[PDB]
Amino acid sequence: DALASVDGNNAHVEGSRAEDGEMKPTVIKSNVTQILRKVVRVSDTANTTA
Amino acid sequence: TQMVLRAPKRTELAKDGSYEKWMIEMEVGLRHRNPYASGVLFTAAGK
Amino acid sequence: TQMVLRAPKRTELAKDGSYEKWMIEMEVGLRHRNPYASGVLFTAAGK
Repeated sequence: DALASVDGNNAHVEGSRAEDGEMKPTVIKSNVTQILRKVVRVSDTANTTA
Repeated sequence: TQMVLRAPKRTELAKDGSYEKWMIEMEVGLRHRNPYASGVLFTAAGK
Repeated sequence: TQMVLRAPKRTELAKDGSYEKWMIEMEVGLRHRNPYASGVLFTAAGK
């Protein structure tokens, strides 16, 4: 979210209405994941020796 | 000595497929002490 | 009656990658004594 271009002129009289003010909603930003894998093989016959 | 390296073991089976096939693996070797201790005797026909 | 040979069983087969395959099997057969005992009435259309 952000602000609506703030200004330095906020000087109101002593007692008045609201003028409905002003607001700004949020913004959504999405991302997708990624899948990366590594594979390997080994023969179990390499254990008898040292 | 009946040298043994890997005892019979199985891999990761049961991927809910065409499994239920088993196997028996064995890694074995032979060794002799002091070759000039035992003896072999062949069969002879002529000369 | 109902003859059963292999009860419903859950099993996982040989996994490959990230499949994680599963399946259920059931071996069943149906019986009927005195074939001429029970009865069947099919339908038909009039006009």
